[PDB]
Amino acid sequence: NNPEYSSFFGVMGASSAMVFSAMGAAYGTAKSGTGIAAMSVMRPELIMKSIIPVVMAGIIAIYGLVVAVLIANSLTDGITLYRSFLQLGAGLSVGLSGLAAGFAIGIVGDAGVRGTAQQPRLFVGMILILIFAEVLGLYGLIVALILSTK
Amino acid sequence: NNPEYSSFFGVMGASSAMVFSAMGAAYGTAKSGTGIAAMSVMRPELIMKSIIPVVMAGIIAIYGLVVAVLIANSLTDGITLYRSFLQLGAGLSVGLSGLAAGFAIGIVGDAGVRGTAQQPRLFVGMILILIFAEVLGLYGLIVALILSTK
Amino acid sequence: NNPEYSSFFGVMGASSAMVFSAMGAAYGTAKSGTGIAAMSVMRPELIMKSIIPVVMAGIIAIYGLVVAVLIANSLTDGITLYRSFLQLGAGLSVGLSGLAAGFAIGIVGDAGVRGTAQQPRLFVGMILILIFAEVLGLYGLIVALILSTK
Amino acid sequence: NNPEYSSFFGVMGASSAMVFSAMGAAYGTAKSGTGIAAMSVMRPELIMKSIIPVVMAGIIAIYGLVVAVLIANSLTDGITLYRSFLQLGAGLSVGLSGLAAGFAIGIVGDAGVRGTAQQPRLFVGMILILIFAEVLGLYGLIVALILSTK
Amino acid sequence: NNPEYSSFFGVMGASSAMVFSAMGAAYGTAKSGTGIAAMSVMRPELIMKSIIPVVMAGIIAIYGLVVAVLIANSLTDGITLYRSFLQLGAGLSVGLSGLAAGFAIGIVGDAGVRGTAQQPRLFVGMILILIFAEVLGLYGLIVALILSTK
Amino acid sequence: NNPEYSSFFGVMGASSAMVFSAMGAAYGTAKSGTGIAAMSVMRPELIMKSIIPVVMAGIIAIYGLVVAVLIANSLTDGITLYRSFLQLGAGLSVGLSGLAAGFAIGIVGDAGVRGTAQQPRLFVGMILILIFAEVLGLYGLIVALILSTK
Amino acid sequence: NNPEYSSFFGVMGASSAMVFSAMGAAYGTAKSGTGIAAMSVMRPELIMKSIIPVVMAGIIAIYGLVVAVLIANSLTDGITLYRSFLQLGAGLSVGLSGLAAGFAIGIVGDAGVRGTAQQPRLFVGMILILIFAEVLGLYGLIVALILSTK
Amino acid sequence: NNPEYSSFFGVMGASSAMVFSAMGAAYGTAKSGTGIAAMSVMRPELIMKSIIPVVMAGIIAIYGLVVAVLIANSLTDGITLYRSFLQLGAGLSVGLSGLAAGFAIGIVGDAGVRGTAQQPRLFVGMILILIFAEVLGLYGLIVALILSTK
Amino acid sequence: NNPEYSSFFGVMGASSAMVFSAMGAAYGTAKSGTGIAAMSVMRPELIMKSIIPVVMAGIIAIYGLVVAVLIANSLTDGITLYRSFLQLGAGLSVGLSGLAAGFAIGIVGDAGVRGTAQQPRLFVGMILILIFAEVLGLYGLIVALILSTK
Amino acid sequence: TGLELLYLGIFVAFWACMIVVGICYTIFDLGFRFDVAWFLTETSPFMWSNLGIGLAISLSVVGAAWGIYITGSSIIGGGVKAPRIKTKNLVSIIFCEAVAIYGIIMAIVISNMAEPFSATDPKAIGHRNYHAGYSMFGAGLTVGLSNLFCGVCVGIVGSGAALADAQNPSLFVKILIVEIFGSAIGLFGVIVAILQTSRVKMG
Amino acid sequence: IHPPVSYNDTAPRILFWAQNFSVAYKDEWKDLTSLTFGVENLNLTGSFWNDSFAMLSLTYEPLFGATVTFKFILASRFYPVSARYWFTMERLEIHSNGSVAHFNVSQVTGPSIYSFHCEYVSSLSKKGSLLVTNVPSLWQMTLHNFQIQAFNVTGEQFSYASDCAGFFSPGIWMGLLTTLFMLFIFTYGLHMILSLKTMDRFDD
Amino acid sequence: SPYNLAYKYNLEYSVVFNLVLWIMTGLALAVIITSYNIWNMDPGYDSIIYR
Repeated sequence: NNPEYSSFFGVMGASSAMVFSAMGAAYGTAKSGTGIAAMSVMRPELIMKSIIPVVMAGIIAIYGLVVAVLIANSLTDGITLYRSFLQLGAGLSVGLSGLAAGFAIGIVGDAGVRGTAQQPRLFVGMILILIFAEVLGLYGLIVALILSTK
Repeated sequence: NNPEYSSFFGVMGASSAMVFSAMGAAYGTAKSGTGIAAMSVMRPELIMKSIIPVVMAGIIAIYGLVVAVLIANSLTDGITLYRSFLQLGAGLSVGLSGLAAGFAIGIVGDAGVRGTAQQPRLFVGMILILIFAEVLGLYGLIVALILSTK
Repeated sequence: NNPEYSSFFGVMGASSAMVFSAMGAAYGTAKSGTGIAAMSVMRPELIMKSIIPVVMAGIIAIYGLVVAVLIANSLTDGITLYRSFLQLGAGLSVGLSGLAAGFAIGIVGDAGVRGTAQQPRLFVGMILILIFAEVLGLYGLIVALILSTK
Repeated sequence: NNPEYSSFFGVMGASSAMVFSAMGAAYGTAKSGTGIAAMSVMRPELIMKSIIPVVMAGIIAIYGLVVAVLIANSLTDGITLYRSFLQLGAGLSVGLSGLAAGFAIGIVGDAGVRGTAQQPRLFVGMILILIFAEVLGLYGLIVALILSTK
Repeated sequence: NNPEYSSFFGVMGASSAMVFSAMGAAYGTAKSGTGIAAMSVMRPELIMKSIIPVVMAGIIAIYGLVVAVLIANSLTDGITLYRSFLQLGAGLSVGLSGLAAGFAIGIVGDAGVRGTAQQPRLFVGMILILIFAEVLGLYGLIVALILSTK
Repeated sequence: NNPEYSSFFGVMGASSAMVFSAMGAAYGTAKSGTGIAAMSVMRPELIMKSIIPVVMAGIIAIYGLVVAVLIANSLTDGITLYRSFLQLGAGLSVGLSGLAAGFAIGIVGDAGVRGTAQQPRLFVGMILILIFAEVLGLYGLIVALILSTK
Repeated sequence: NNPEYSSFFGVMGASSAMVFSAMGAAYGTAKSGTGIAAMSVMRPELIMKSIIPVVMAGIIAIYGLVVAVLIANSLTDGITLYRSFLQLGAGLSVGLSGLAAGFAIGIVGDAGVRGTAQQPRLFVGMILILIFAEVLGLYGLIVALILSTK
Repeated sequence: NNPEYSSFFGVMGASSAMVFSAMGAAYGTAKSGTGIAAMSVMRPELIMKSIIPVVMAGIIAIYGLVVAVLIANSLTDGITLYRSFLQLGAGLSVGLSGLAAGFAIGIVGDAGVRGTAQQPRLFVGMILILIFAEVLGLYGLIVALILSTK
Repeated sequence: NNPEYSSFFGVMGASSAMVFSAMGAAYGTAKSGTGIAAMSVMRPELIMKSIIPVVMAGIIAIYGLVVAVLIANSLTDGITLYRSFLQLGAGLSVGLSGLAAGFAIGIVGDAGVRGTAQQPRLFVGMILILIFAEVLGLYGLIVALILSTK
Repeated sequence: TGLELLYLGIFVAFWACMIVVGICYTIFDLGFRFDVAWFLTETSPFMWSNLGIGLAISLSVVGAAWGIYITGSSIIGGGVKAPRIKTKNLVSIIFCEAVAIYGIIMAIVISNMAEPFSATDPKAIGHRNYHAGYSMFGAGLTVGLSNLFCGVCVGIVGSGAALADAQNPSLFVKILIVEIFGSAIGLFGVIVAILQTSRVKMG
Repeated sequence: IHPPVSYNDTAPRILFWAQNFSVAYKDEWKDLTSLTFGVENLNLTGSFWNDSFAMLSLTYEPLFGATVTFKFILASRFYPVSARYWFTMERLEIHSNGSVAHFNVSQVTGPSIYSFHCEYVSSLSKKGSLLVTNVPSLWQMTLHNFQIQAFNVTGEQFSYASDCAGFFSPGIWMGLLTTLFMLFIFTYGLHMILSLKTMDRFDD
Repeated sequence: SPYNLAYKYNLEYSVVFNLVLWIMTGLALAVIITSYNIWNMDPGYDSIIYR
């Protein structure tokens, strides 16, 4: 029968899904908030429109949560070591792709908001650039949804 | 039956919840407190409102506490090893999410407070930015409540 | 008979395909997005043409996804240890080659968009040099599709 | 019944409760003590108001001491491994939470003191920020008292 | 007869043949694209001469592909541990020699392109230097083909 | 009987009670004694008063000496493995608390005398801040005396 | 008779003969190449004389290839560990002496070119200096030819 | 009967002699060469004397070569560990002594050749300083000959 | 009778005594030689006095030589671990002693030469301070001779 | 920066590996391996003792060497505009040499306690020969690292005095009080190393 | 693959196995493998088992002009430090037509929940030399791929095996803790040497 | 196999493990250090670098 330790890699999957996704959403919210704050002195109106980098960093945290809860609700003491390895893979995949999307949304957010203060046309541009970052979190999620449900 | 090391991981769980949430809430309180100090010099009226990005750093340590207490009140010598890894997962999952939310609240506080000193309209924007940081501690908590009770 | 650990390398393949491709696409999008945002101040009309480095960084994330999804649909409980290493190799080979392509797109997108905004003659030259970056991800795919099937 | 090495974890609990909280209180006193010394030249009257963050850094090592003495008085020549792990986790929990509170008291108790000499109104807010820093030691203590007595 | 935990080295060969050559071509492309972009501002006519270092980087990835495919086609279930190490040595010997060549071209491509725009006589010198840089990729392929077929 | 290697941990207890206290008192004496020397040229009368941070650092070396003597007088080849661990716990608990206190005494002795040179009213504040640092050596001594006698 | 795993060191000989020599020749070509590019602007006549440093770096890659071929043509399944160690030793002796020679060629090649640009009489001195850099590859080669035939 | 694997240390002896002597001779030649070239712009007639530092750095590579050959001429299949270790010691003894001597000849040769063009009366002194740098490689040799012949 | 590894430690003794004394004498000669070179430009007559810190560095590699030769004569195949580790203790003792003394002779030499050039009274002051450094080489010798003869 | 990234990379990689090993041997129930009892019995008492002697002399001499270059570099530099410095400030050197000498004293004292014992089975070696091996290692680290830290400390405060004594000749005789407190650390290293060493025997 | 030599007492209590078992007298060798593993005739008479002690005794009819018996002697002790019952095979005995020889096996031990496995239990210096003899002897033995379990057996199968083949031998530990100590020294040597610098300028 | 026979680790496995680990660590560091010193090399084109 299955090894007594088998659930460890499954839990590290549930954990990594949330840890690295909160790190992604944290850097994505820290850089975004920094850019919003430093921009507000010169263009106070743009703070409301310029929240969207933060809101997409939040989506990377939720892409962690969806997998961390899906894995957590899947665990059992009798878990096969193969099933735990799927969950570990799902965890590192969404977790570190969320981290990667967080790095992208962070830098794009900061530069995008500072540029938008100087040129209002940049707004539509940086929204598209953020979408091309947030989709990394989604691709992390797709792979992690697949792996958790095979 | 269950191993000698069985409760070790569940204990490192309660520890890691409290420790890494305290690291998160400490970094939050440190950066936010620096930003409040630097702001005070020319906007003393803003201090009693600018403490929000410190109150929220305090809330992340509370999310560490609520998990670490819940784990610590659910350990025993006999523990099933499976329950012990779940509790480790809860411990890392809140703990390092609190470290991430604390990173975001620290940076957003330190930038948002100085930006508000330069521009009083930023304040509602800052609360909106901070809710998308503080919620990372909450996602760490949600997962950690789930794993610790699975 | 196969050992119980056998599926671990294979799933770390699926993870590595998506993780390192997201880290590649992230650096690619972050440096490109900085370039676009900084140059929009001088030549707002060039932001739309300047998206291409972002889009091609996005395509590295697709090469990660393709291999991670192919590994994740090829992986199983009974997987022979040979095929599990082949999947690890496919995962690293697209993953770290997509990381290398991401570095190339990031540096070239930034330097290329900045050069283009100073001098609009560069754009066609930048597209050629971007294909010579983007194709590293496609070589990483070519080798990973072979490895995962032979 | 119990391993003769069993006390090692409980011993490193008692040590770590102290060491990390003394590192926290030392950093807290180094930073805030530099703050007071460099401040005092311009404002010789503020020393006995601004000692408060040094007093709170001193209390961090009391949190470590309370747990360390509680663990030390709970050692015995063949302790059950469960209680020895609890004593390790208790010791790290307050020790590193006290270290975290020490970082927050060190940064705040430095920055708030140079702020206070520029603007005495900051003092009322500074104490509240220092309470949100010091209470991490207390959340450390609460989790360590629960664990070390479970 | 042959052990498992053995096709691993040949797989790390095929992977490293693609990975470290993709890194080599990425540095070669990133530095050459930086030099070409910054150069094109002052000499817009020069790009289709000065693109040669980028192409001399693209070939390094292909030297990786040649070996990577040659190895991945030569992998088999139960491959003799000898053949497996020869495929690892091949894979590294192209992979890291292509990395060496990738630096050698990236550096002399950035400097050679900049110098050529300041003085057009350098172009013959630059392409001659690039032969002596690109041949390091070739020498990795030579030994790698010998090790692959020995 | 005890195991043959039993006395190693207790020997490291002596050899860390003293070593890390010597590190603490050395840094406290070197940082403070630089402070005194550079300060004294501006205020040649203040050497006699300004020795106190050095005396406080010298006390950390006395605390390390006391635990180390107590360990070294309690060691025997016959030492039960339990008491050997208690002696390592005691040795690190004082040794690294002495290091913490010596770091604080070094920083606040230097900043204390540099401030005091300009503003003699700091001298009373400095000794209070020093007592709030040197007592960390005492807290580490209290626990170390307890651990080494349980 | 002779062990499995015995060829591994012989393979790492063939690899290291190449890789480290290619790193030596890459440094030598990169560093001297940037020198030639920067010189050529002021002194267009010197380009075709100034290639000699690059040519001598090319010879370090040759010494690496010569040994790598002489190792790789001397591997077999049954290799006595003695012959395999001799091949590792050979591959490190030329590989790293070629590296040393290459590091010297790069530094003396650049300094020698920049000096020759300002003062053409240096060129004979630059060759004599450079002979003593390239001959380190030859001495590495001699020791590798000797070892690989013991 | 001599253990298997014995020849490895002796081989690493012969290699270390040559490799670390080349590393020393290379650094010695790189710094001396830089000094000759940066000097010879202003006093070109000094070249013929100024090469002597490079010749002494080349002699270290001969000390490496002599020992590496004398070691390799004393390898055999089934060498006794005593002689194989004596050969490792002989290898490092000349090898890293030559490395050290290479730094000394390099730093001396650089500072001294540049000093000599400012002040011709330095040269009769710099030679003596270089004899005290070169003799380290000779002492490395004297020990290595002794060890390799017991 | 003896463990087959036994003669290793004494060989690493002989290596360390020569290598770490050459590393010491090299830095000592490099710092002192740089000092004499930079000094000579203004005070060329002072060189033959200023060689003292150089010859006192060269002497450190004679103390390393004396021990390494003593160890090399003291080695035999039949050496017990006791006689072998004594010879390692000798080797580290003179080795790191000469490596330390050689750093003080270097740095004191490099000051003491410029200090004598700009202030001729310091010449004996340097020599005294160098005798107090060069005796550190003799201490590492005296114990190393004691350990090799024990 | 460069070398510090290498030391960081070695350090973090090593402790990351030790986390993964310490997890994996625990979770896989392989804690019968990692037997620190084998490690602390198979690693010969002779090795611990001779590293102890070698670090006792050497780390003390490293402490005296940083002592001598830290104070010596400033004595010379300040002496340019004040030649008298080379009299008085030689006492900061004499204290650094005394830190080396605490090294040679204890390294000889430990040396004259270590003897061969003609055995290799841990039961035939017996607790005595191990307690000597460990105690002579710990004594060696205790004198060695205490003298390292003492010698850097007297160097720093010796440089202190020497730069003060450039500008005002009355300061040196008073700043010496911190060199007495610095020197106590070397002698406390000695006292503990003596007490550790005092109970050993081998044979 | 040959079946193990079990000892049976209501249930299997000892399991013994080798890929080859061979012996010599006066340095002349014989196979025992085909006389031993999976053989019904194998004379275990006078073998014994107890909850803390076990003795596998194998007797042979044709060897060396004699009836010959090999005893494998094993014990299980409560190792107080580690609390698990560890076992060791402490000695081997050879009994001849009228004489006895002894071998001490040095390293054969593990927790009693696990079997012990090594590539060789042998007296020959080439084969790990685990069979120490404290005095000269006419006999030699070799077990290739030796595997034993004399406690907590669970049917015909061995439990998991604690191999002799650990990552670090004693000689390696001393080699590393020498080298990776003096590499701290060498790295400091190079830290200072690589921090050597030379002036960019000189006086008038 | 039917009886749970062990993974047959050889003697000298400690030796092969440490030879291979320390050689591959040494050669991985020698490559990473060399590759770092070439990657983060100052290309020194000071006559043109400003342009």
